[PDB]
Amino acid sequence: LYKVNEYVDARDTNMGAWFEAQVVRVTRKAPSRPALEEDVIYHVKYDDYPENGVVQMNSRDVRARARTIIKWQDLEVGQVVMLNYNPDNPKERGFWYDAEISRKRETRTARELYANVVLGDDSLNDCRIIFVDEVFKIERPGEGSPMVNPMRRKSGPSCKHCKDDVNRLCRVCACHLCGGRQDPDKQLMCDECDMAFHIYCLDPPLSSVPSEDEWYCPECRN
Amino acid sequence: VRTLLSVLKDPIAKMRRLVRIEQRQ
Ligand SMILES: [Zn+2]
Ligand SMILES: [Zn+2]
Ligand SMILES: [Zn+2]
Ligand SMILES: [Zn+2]
Repeated sequence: LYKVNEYVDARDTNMGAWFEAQVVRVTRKAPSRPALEEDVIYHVKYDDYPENGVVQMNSRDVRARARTIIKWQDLEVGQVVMLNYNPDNPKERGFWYDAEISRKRETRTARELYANVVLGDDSLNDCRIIFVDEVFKIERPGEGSPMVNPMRRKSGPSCKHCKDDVNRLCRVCACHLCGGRQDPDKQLMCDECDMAFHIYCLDPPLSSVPSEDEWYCPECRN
Repeated sequence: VRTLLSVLKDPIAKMRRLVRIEQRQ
């Protein structure tokens, strides 16, 4: 079983995407049915989604962090791998999915990869994969070696300006005024420009979050 | 009313925000 502090991937069952995570605790629950193995529950924190906090996860939704990249030339059809895709904008970078390679081709213009991409619901067949050099071998149970040297991956939603670095201020990511990431619960989101504002950084400030439908910032006439 | 925390939780919404922000004008 995966150890405490072990860097791992964790699968968001709503969307099928895999996410860098770190094991915080391991709870071993006893089986409901005879001849069934004990149920390992992993409590995990997300590397770049700490806001979610520690989450309970089933051992099927957790596997050893992805370490090895398979090279273009080494990819063959039928292979199941983890690769990047964006269901909102396939040209642009997105999230990390498990997919079965369906078509591989090399034109004079560029190298093309297609795979069936597993999402929350089901597959998505013969998708045009564009990050062709960032195709990860899925770490198989049993084989490998604990990752206690994190192999980070470039993920879709990053900020161009602060690179999501939590030790930098940013007036894009975070509060538009101070650029601070603290008390995000007390940061109103403009319903027009989608900018964030601490309640206390507003002038005049607010003591708590308004209970109305929409909220606009000053610039957006409020 | 919507908060940054509620966004930062939803990985899609998080990403969708960034685009709305960067490609606006
Ligand atoms: Zn930023
Ligand atoms: Zn502020
Ligand atoms: Zn605004
Ligand atoms: Zn910008």
